Amino acid sequence: NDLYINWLKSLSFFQTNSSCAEALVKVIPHYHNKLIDFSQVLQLVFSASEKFPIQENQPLPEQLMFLSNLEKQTPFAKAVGSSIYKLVTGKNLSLDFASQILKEASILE
Amino acid sequence: NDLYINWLKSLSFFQTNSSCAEALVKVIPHYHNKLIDFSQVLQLVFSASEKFPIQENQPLPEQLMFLSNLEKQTPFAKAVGSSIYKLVTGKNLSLDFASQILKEASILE
Repeated sequence: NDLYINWLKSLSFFQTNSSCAEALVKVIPHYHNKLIDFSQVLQLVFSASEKFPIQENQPLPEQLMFLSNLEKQTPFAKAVGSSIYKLVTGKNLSLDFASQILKEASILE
Repeated sequence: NDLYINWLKSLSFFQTNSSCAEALVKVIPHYHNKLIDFSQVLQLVFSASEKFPIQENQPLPEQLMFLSNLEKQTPFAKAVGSSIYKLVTGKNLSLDFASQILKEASILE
């Protein structure tokens, strides 16, 4: 709620991409009005991102060990890991970087 | 009520998707037994939709612009818009098309 949002704002990935902030500021209202849900907030916020290590054609075994691990995460971490995985497949976001964002959120929760 | 059901059945999105029609059939009983409200009926029914335009990747601006417009809609139109936005973000349902569906429900109301 206000909780998952704070945790989101606590993320280092979030803090290094000012575009994500300008996004959360302009999206959080519709989340308060119950127009959209947290999953949507994350997709909309992380879609504005633009700065992160890139790795093309990342190996399948690593991808799968990241997903088996994400599959076992706690609520908040899972939603973030999954949203970020979108960036890994569609924008080549380095898998290790994703693994760190997940680790970090894994702790905040 | 036996008014929203009719408004729902009036939407082209509903008429062009027989799947939504079947859904409504299986879902409405729980609505009558009062386990779910109509906003829920809307979500469930639309989750069954299959036919619609898929605009992949819609710039954040367009999104926020559609949400603030949805924000000031009437009750039924707000409910219909919110359920459809789920598809927008989760299935890349065209924002234009979405706007259309929302206009039509805005009218019936």
